[PDB]
Amino acid sequence: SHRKYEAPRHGHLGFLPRKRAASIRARVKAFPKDDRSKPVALTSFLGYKAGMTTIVRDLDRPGSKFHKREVVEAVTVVDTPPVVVVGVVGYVETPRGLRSLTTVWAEHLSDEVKRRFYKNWYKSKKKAFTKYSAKYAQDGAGIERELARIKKYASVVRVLVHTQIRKTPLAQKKAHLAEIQLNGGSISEKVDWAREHFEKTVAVDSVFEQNEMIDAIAVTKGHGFEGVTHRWGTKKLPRKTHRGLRKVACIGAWHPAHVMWSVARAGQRGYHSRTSINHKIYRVGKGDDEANGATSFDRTKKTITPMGGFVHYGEIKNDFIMVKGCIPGNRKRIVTLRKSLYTNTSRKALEEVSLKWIDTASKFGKGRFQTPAEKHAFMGTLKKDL
Amino acid sequence: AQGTKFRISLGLPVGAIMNCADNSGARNLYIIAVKGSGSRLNRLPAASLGDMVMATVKKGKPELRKKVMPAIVVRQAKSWRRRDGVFLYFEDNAGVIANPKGEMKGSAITGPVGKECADLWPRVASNSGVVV
Amino acid sequence: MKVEIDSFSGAKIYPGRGTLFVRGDSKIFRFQNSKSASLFKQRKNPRRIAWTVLFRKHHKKGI
RNA sequence: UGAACAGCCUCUAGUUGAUAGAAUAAUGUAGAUAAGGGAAGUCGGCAAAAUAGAUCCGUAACUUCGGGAUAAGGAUUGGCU
RNA sequence: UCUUAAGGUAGCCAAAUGCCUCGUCAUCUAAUUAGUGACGCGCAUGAAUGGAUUAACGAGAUUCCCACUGUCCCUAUCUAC
RNA sequence: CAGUCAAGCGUUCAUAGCGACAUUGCUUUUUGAUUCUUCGAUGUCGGCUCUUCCUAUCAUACCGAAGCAGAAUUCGGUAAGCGUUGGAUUGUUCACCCACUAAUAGGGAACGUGAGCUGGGUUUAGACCGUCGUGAGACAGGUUAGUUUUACCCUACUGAUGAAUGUUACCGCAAUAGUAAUUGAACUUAGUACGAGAGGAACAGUUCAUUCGGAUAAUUGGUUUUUGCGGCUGUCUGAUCAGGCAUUGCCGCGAAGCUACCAUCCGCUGGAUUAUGGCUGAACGCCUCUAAGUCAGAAUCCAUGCUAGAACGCGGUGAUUUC
Repeated sequence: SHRKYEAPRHGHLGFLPRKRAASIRARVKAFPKDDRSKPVALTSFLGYKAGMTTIVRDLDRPGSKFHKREVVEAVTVVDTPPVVVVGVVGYVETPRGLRSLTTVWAEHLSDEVKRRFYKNWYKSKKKAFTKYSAKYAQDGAGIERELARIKKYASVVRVLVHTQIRKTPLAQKKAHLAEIQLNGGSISEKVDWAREHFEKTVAVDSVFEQNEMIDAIAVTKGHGFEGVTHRWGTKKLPRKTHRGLRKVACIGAWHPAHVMWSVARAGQRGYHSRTSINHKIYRVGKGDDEANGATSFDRTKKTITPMGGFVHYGEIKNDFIMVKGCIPGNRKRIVTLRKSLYTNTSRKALEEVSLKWIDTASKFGKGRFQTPAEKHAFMGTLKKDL
Repeated sequence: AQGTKFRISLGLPVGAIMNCADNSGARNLYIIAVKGSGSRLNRLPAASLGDMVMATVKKGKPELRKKVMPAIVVRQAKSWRRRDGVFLYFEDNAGVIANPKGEMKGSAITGPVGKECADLWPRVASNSGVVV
Repeated sequence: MKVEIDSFSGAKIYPGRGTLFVRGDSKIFRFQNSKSASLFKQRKNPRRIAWTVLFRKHHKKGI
């Protein structure tokens, strides 16, 4: 028989199966379209999510209720230390798809990145990339043939990069490895830029800038086995029901004699790699100078880090990026940022942002004071300080 | 509505008896019908800080009853957040009598009125006290 | 984004939080934590509560 | 303590007898809480919640004058001298 | 006048008794096959095969009102096993 | 429910909209006719919750016709991608009423769904009323209460390990399989087009908003076993401090975590097409969107994007056991 009261379906039909990702770092499946007219530059970056604070910006959009007026919003800060290039990958084009032709690496490999290839670093003999370094002894001819091969074949060229993790508060000591793709210029120019940046670090200012559209890729936070009620959002059974109320009352009909795949079923929720589109960069900060949390309007001498540092992460000392809205994944989770694929001109992307106030209060509860000077001024003399 | 009022936060659903604050003789308003919403299975339509909502009286004038008649709500009980960022909630949920267009049946309202209501239908803001 | 003063104990209102509760005559009170608003809810009469900046000037503590 | 052999703690006396440990997922059994609405869900106020003791004023329709009645509905409840 | 006994007197009702019926009128509601009070040529009410009001009462069934509350809007969290 | 003919309605006038007298068919969402399957047993009504499918399309998208001047309204075509409510009474499936919105379209899946639930009715035993019957008893007549058992095994689904291809680790490609966003209001257009006036637009730009989905808890609420602090009551430790029990003794606040359209951010554009409107051009020396080719074009289809990755799809790279 037909449904008595038609209702919209529960859950998305494009995010199945809701299962754990193959790796902690979510992989990227798409890159911006290559235009061989612009100077070569990175189209992605790596960063560990630190936390979110409160900032005050200016609402500048014709037709809105208030113009040139203040507003509050949430903004997520991600700690992104400068990345170090260790190699490039040449991808040839085949009828069955892209294929990895060859890989070239650096002469000197850091301990952090080298630890990624080992599961037991203390018991290992540290015999990684030993005989490979001998290829550069006489004149480096062991890779110049490979360099020429990458120049000729492999129409798509991508640079292999790693992060420096000894500069972050996380006590992990293992560099995360990802893939960065070069946009702009010819293949020879891209490979020349890649080889000229060997064993070198690049700042986040050269890859991202204020007032742009930035997308984020990351895996989410898991929650274990969970019934349908919160996994999907189905209506719970009434109180008078027997054998419990937190499940799907009906999972299908007699014909076909199977349970429909589209039927919501109890399983795992969270820890899924997810894609967030249209995040707006508000300000990019530098770790080598003070006044990270100080704007032109509010010239109070303070840093981005809140009172007592960020919860569960620590303090910020390297380059940090703050972006509007929430980012998939919890704190200290690796997030690899990706530039916008399509040129979103419209109107929601051409505005100019001007930060006014930065909240640095104690996020470890209901803190009020921003800087120790303000707390001392409003608090007066204490008993602990003699 | 000569203006697009912001995201709706509920708190005054169908079946709520709410008092009156204007000079039409009406005392309490019984929420029975709300427009501006949509269709959802087993979802009770609700109200917000100023919506075009019809209602009926349960106590008061003998002639102001026994018919469906429009009304306007000026105060809510659930916390409301303006985009500048402030959690506002009035003490008692009150409203003002109105015709379908927005005309007055009484003379003046009693107590404060939300600024969003002022940015809404202007005739209630005309015969208002303080606006906040 | 100018800072206000708390209407219960006396504090510094930064944008993001606050409760009003009004009165009906539009006194417009502003609070800063759930503790202060809840303390005002049962009419605790902040002429008697101790750890108050209002008390810091009334009871002559920390002058 | 308490009007009370109500409920709770202790004295004499008796017992420590119910296979145990580490994890704290869903769904469950049992106990509670949830801002605003206040029965709009449901055949149906089903379940839970709400007032609950003592003292003072007052307590309607009907009536067989015995009852309704703790009607409904208002104020107080600590400690020390 | 008739087979005979006379054709329902006092009372009551769409009542637990009414197929037509969701009968008609008034009230309760924004809205009522629900409730109450009436209208009675009542298929098929009715006086000890007993009718009504009944004062008080019922782990009997139904309707309405106040406070109330996760029954619901709209689900979330804690505990022991 | 859909076609054919045409005496006529439509002031004149057959298909703008209808069409009697008749005829040819369509599916089994009504009810019928048989009992072929089941009476050493398919749990039988309705409601709640949930998935999918059909078009005989209510609205949205794109178009055509009208006695279509605007608006509004009627009919038809491509169309299942999306939506199709909340409530008074009744067990209701039906039916009626109130209000909303774009509208609250029609149906199936053993008259979908009881080892998912509810038990009001039907449909045991008790009992009452009215009719029939001397009677026990009957009433597709009415009312009240009346136990709804079990999953561990197989398949399927949600997820999760996993030996084997020389081992191990990293970076990976991408066949397959799923897909997602829908809709409306307001300012300007514009009191403009149109219309005499009453009336009264549409396309761009902007503000947004209904439902749904994906994430996160800075802000606010909730949660209290942080038993963290403070306060309170009964009892016990000679008294104070500090304390035990009263199945978490009670109350206020309450950090962290979790969560809340009760909080926040986000939900992309390129191609090819259906309906339809067009070009050249004969058949048919003219005409013709069609026969060849070709243009524009839908919420349609496929790609851009996202999710999982053949555990017997594949590539590159480091070191590969002196004993």
